[PDB]
Amino acid sequence: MRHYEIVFMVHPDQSEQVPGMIERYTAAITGAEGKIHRLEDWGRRQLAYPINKLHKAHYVLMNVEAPQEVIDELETTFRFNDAVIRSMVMRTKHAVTEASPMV
Amino acid sequence: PVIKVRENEPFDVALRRFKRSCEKAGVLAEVRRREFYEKPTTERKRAKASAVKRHAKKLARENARRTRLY
Amino acid sequence: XXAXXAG
Amino acid sequence: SLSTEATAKIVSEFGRDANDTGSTEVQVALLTAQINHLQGHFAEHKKDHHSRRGLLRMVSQRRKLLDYLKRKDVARYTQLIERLGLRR
Amino acid sequence: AVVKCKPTSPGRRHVVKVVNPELHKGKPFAPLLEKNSKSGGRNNNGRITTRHIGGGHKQAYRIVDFKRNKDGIPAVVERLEYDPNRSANIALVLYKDGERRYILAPKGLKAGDQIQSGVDAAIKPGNTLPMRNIPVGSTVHNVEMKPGKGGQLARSAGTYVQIVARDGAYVTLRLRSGEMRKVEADCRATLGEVGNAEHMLRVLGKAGAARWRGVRPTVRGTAMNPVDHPHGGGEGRNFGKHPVTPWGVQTKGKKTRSNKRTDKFIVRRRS
Amino acid sequence: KFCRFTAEGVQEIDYKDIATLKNYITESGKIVPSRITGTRAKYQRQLARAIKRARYLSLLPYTDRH
Amino acid sequence: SMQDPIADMLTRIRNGQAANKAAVTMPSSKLKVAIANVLKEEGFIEDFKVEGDTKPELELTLKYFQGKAVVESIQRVSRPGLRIYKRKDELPKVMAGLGIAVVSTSKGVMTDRAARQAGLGGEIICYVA
RNA sequence: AUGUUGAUAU
RNA sequence: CAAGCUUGAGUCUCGUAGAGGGGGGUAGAAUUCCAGGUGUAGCGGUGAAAUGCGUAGAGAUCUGGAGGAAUACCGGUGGCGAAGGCGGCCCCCUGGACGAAGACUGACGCUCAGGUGCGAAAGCGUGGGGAGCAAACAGGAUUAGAUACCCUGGUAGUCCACGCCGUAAACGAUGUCGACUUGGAGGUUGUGCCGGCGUGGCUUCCGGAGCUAACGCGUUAAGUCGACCGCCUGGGGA
Ligand SMILES: [K+]
Ligand SMILES: [Mg+2]
Ligand SMILES: [Mg+2]
Ligand SMILES: [Mg+2]
Ligand SMILES: [Mg+2]
Ligand SMILES: [Mg+2]
Ligand SMILES: [Mg+2]
Ligand SMILES: [Mg+2]
Ligand SMILES: [Mg+2]
Ligand SMILES: [Mg+2]
Ligand SMILES: [Mg+2]
Ligand SMILES: [Mg+2]
Ligand SMILES: [Mg+2]
Ligand SMILES: [Mg+2]
Ligand SMILES: [Mg+2]
Ligand SMILES: [Mg+2]
Ligand SMILES: [Mg+2]
Repeated sequence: MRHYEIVFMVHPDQSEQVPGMIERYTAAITGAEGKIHRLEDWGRRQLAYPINKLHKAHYVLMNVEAPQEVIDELETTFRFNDAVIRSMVMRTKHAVTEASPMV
Repeated sequence: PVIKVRENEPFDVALRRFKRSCEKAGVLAEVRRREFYEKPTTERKRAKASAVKRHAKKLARENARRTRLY
Repeated sequence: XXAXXAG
Repeated sequence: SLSTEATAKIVSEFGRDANDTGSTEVQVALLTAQINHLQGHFAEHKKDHHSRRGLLRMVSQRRKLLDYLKRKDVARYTQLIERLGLRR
Repeated sequence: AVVKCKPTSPGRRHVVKVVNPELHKGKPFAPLLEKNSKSGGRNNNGRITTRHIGGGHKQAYRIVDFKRNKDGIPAVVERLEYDPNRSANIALVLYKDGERRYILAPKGLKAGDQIQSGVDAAIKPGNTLPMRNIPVGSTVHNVEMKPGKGGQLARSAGTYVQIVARDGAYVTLRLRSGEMRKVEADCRATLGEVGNAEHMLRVLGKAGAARWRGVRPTVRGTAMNPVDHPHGGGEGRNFGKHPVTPWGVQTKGKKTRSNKRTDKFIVRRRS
Repeated sequence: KFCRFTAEGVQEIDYKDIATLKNYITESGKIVPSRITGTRAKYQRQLARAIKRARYLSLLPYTDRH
Repeated sequence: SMQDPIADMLTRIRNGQAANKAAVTMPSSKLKVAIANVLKEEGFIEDFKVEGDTKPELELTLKYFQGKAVVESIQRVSRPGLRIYKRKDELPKVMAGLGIAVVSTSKGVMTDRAARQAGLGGEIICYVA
């Protein structure tokens, strides 16, 4: 299993779904012999520029240790979810439990 | 470049600070560069030539410091 | 030309 | 490249020892594993010409080791090409 | 698979076949078959109303499901089949309740693939949803014009529609023509392109191949006598007229759309 | 000049650390040359990748005018 | 690849002399040592010594006279690409006898002088002058 | 901005 | 011919840097076009003009939309690749290089006519795409003329898929492999010992002996040698 750092940022109107989305996405990971190494609801931040005619969004980090197939499934979930205005899935070399500079 | 003219600032000073900001960001140079297309071979040749100038300066610059002219 | 010079 | 595990499995199968990595049989077996693995890659990636230069190095290297093994020991060669399933 | 025939005879020299080995070699599913006898392009007055139609191979009609209204219930693709009645291939699908139907075969669909229709269906090729539920930017085919009517747009081999925008009750579509067209967002569409995109690469190769398809010869107007066509007449090859139809309408540029009823739904003409 | 990343002994520059990354961009948003900051070549490459990742996530701006 | 160790020894000497090196060290071999003897006995090099078992290293100590190197020239003659063998009557006189040709005869490696005396021809390894 | 040419031999 | 050996060559382990390659996705800046608002007589262009665009409302300015192509800064006589070449960011598949510790095989190597593969740009075929640019072409200039340079436009093409072509000042105008032979200053990428002191790889500039017709080359040789290949034999004709 490979380690992925997953940032996604959410439409600030759908800020109240973010708890639900997190537990849904972690269930997809942990229901495939996956793990959640980090999980940081950064909350609503000011965007550096407008995305999708928005000036803020609700960020969520989560480092993960999944198989490839569920992370591909996770990407398609981010793709077909108008809540999630942007996402970035990066490979990391190792698991990352240390807390981010945001917190 | 984006100058806020601060309170209790002469315009002439603020204009000079705008010129500074533009010359720092290198806006005019960027525009003049992009006015016409430079072939990659042309781009590479000038990059090479600039490096050689700076090098052949640096070595020969030290030579001038040592030797007396009179 | 000039049907064949320098002046 | 071949995984640490899959490498080690071939070393055990073809080596006289678990540490016998050098032997012609092990070398040829490892090349055969990776050549066979890459067939799937090049089926998809027909214009991956840079990677294929690596494949054709493996193919070449393997040919040289088999031509070595054959003249060194014809029996060991005959056993190897049978197991790996090579024409020659 | 596009395959050039070998020139063993002059009629074969230029033939290019599109050979799909996936297609069922057997007979079609008989409960979804109907007779469709031929017209000759003749209407109920017995008069030729469309020229150049006649003969060709006898054909059974396959009842294709353009509506795709059996929503909720999954179906598996049994087999692709050749349909004589259209350029696309069709797929016999088996619903989990044991109903069979034909559908237009999308690009990439194969035996064993799962499809489903409805609001709740997944966004994957073969699945049919209301276009309100489909993402903007999606490529779709078999698009309804009125809700419930059945798919009418992008049905031919290799065709599709882009959902370019969604504005309240309407989606905007980019049609194959290049036309930009509003349609109600309750109109269903199936995801993906229509399959058999090689269809256009076929080369019939000889006259007889057109005759097999029930196309009779076109006689040029300029080949005729003045009594027969505006272009008729001349001692030798003469013309000296603006090109027109057999009925005298100009036939190189003159527009013939006249439908103020539907003008509202055209965002941009194909141009 | 001098390189802060060699000094600290950092492994990755990290796109999330905006406070750091802001020191290596101009007022315009542009990545500063290593010749100016005195960063080591190895870290300059990591820093560029970090800034570009941050710009994508809209943690940094691409330019001063959005 | 390395395909003439003798030419390599001659070259190590030639180069080492030009570079005013005191000694030059190559990988050893029987034939190299045999040549080193002839160069020692004829007084071109000063001394040599082999050292090691698995990988022996020959080590020639070079001579210089009045500043200058003693080996004026040293040319491979027979080489892998073209083997030169001479009969006793046709043995080469290097520098009109002031230099040597090292000859591998059936009775071992020796000078062309020694080969003439022994009545043998053989493979002409090198000239030295 | 543009802005041509100078017979043969010696 | 037989048996060895480990130093050439190769295998394994751990790690490192990289625009190496193939596939897919995505981001922001800008151009153009489309629609609309504000606004009014110019805009654009040049050496100077004119063609062109503009009161049917351009240019400018703001909002929204579409689409293609390329990735500013970072960026470096930096890196990677056999060469051609490779530059946003992300993931997937994948090739090579290097280093440190050993262990392993035991000359398995070098070169390579013919052969095979890869091979910029232009070009060709089939199907897509087409913002910007632009052979052809048109008009405007300039001029003795101007089938040009300059200007306004503009088609192939440049982009994608697959196939073909097989050439370039495809250059370091320098074949590959190996050994050896004073130095200096850098760059880049490992590593060991404790900012210093070593030790590997690749690379830029200078320069010593030597070499060279000279220019220059100079441990990345055009020096000193070996192996194999390619090629030259006056200019033209070709
Ligand atoms: K004349
Ligand atoms: Mg390998
Ligand atoms: Mg007709
Ligand atoms: Mg016709
Ligand atoms: Mg007639
Ligand atoms: Mg008439
Ligand atoms: Mg006539
Ligand atoms: Mg006439
Ligand atoms: Mg003149
Ligand atoms: Mg050849
Ligand atoms: Mg091309
Ligand atoms: Mg073409
Ligand atoms: Mg085309
Ligand atoms: Mg022009
Ligand atoms: Mg040539
Ligand atoms: Mg050349
Ligand atoms: Mg030099």
